[PDB]
Formats: sequence, structure tokens, C-alpha cells
Amino acid sequence: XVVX
Amino acid sequence: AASGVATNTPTANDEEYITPVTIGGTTLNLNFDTGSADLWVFSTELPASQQSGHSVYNPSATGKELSGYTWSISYGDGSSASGNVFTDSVTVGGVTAHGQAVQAAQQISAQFQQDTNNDGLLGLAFSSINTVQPQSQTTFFDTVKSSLAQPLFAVALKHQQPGVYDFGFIDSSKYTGSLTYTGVDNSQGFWSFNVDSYTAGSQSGDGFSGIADTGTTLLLLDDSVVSQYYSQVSGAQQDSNAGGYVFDCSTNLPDFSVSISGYTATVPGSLINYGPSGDGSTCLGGIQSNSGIGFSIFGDIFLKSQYVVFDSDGPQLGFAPQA
Ligand SMILES: *[C@H]1O[C@H](CO)[C@@H](O)[C@H](O)[C@@H]1O
Repeated sequence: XVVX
Repeated sequence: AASGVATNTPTANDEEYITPVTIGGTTLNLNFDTGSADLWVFSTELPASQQSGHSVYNPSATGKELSGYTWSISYGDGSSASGNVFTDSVTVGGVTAHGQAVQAAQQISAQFQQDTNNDGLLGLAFSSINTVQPQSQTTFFDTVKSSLAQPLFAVALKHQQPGVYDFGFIDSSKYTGSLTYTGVDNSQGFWSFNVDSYTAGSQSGDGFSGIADTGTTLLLLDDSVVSQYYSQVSGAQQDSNAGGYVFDCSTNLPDFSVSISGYTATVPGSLINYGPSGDGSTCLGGIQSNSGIGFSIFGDIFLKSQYVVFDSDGPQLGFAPQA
């Protein structure tokens, strides 16, 4: 997997 | 003075790190994200079918509603969530924030509906980017910082082992040597710092800026840097099924380092093998493209090699190799  | 230690645990392949948080008496497993400033949780306001497989907050039990306040956030991977707001008591590693704003989800995108590993996010970026409307709220850290022995938090994320979030103190046993500090630019609300140069295996290049983000799984760099790195990995190829560059799991990977205020932060090639691409017999690289955004995201791949101090005084970031 993720990219916050 | 207060201080505390919360233990984090990676999910499969270290895709995310979760830590227990008690909200109004209920413990939820949240993803701590230094890249956003919203504390949002799965709640009883979501459709029953979406509450499945999660620990949920019930606002009516203990929260005080902020009539007319809403929140809505969209993340870098395209996921999003929205809802309403309540104030409640939030406890992290024994440190309690009274009257902390809790963002109860009313709507969540598919990425979140499919992830049963967490019950929401706890943002640790600067409060300047909190999405609550009409008046933004402070992050858990900003709410408690004046009560901590020191206004900082530190993190040790590990590869398939429990790690820690230290609040209000520095545990010197978590790293080797002394910490090296660099200034942070919080103008965009992130813990942004500059690197003076990088070394990708046999190639070195000029500096750039990036953000320290516990909420991003990989190390996302400029395409130029990614190319340079993978040009040294035999048989590396992009696999859209996997999400980027993949290679034979047995490949010897070059190390990646950055020079920060004279300190060389090195990510060993073994930490760059993320794991099974989940597409055949290859493994996914820990380094992937940042999609042309203009800055790098120092995600978990990078973080697993250092003990990092996020200090509100400066503000500044401290780095040292993990012990
Ligand atoms: C963190 O620091 C506080 C303040 O010194 C202690 O009371 C606590 O036990 C922990 O060491």
C-alpha cells in the first residue's frame, strides 16, 4: 503493498 | 511525564504493520501511518457486511459527537474513506489522549473492505494535513506531545518480527552507535528530509528529497533511480500482475544507500527482496517507481534497516542502524  | 511503548507486528510479507489501540474501552488493530494525519476506524456506522472480520468502534457507547463535522481522505494507492467525528479517550502503549478526535468510517473503498488485517489508521504526519471539516483536529501525537517526557516518537519496524513504536523517549538499545539528525520540512505536512546523494549497487547519483512513511510498504523512487538499480539485477523485468519489477528469488541484490547529513543509511540487498511476487516463481523488488511525483517515499523497506526518531523540536529526524 500500500501507499498511505 | 508520560512515555510508552506500543508493539507493532508485520502482516504477511511485512505489507503493513499493525498496533493495538484502545478507543473508549475497545481495542482495535490499527496501521500507524506517518504519511497522513487522520485517526479513522471501522465503526458501527458502516453496513453490517463491511464490519465483518473487524473490531469496530461504536460511537454511541462512549464518544461525544462533533455535530456537523465530517472527514474524507484519499491515499496514494487510490484508497479512500469518509465519515463523521467523535471525541473519545484513545490509549496507545499506555499513553492516553483524552478528547482525541476519532474519525468513524461511514464509507470505505474496496481496498479497505478487502483488508482484514487492520481496523483503520492512526495518522502521525503533522496535524496541518488532518482532513476534518470545518475545523481540522490534532493527531494522537499532537494531542499528547506536551504531556510526554520528550515531544518525539521513534520507530523500529522489523522483518517478520514484532517491532516497537516508542512514545516520548528514545530506546538506545534499539540501535547501534549514535543518532544522526537532519532537518524536516513540514510545509506539506510530511516528515520530509533531504538526501545529498545515493548509491545503488555500483552506481552513485545526486540527492533528492523524500518522506519517512511507515504507511507505505516499499521504497518508491524516481524511475531513473529504479532503472539504474534494476539494470544491475540479472533478469529483472516489470510484471504488471506483481506490481513492478520482479526477479528470480535467488538473485543476489545490490545494496541501496543514501547520505543524510553525513550519515550513510544503507538498506542491505536482502531487505530489497520483498517476497513472492504472488505471480509464478519470482519475487517482487522492494524498490519501485514513485510514478513521477517529484519526491521519494522512504517506506517500510527502508525503515526496516533503521531506528528512526520523529522529533517535533526542529522538527528533525534522527537515524541510526537498527540493532
Ligand atoms: C517512559 O518515560 C517515562 C518518563 O520518564 C517513564 O515514567 C516511563 O516508565 C517510561 O520509561
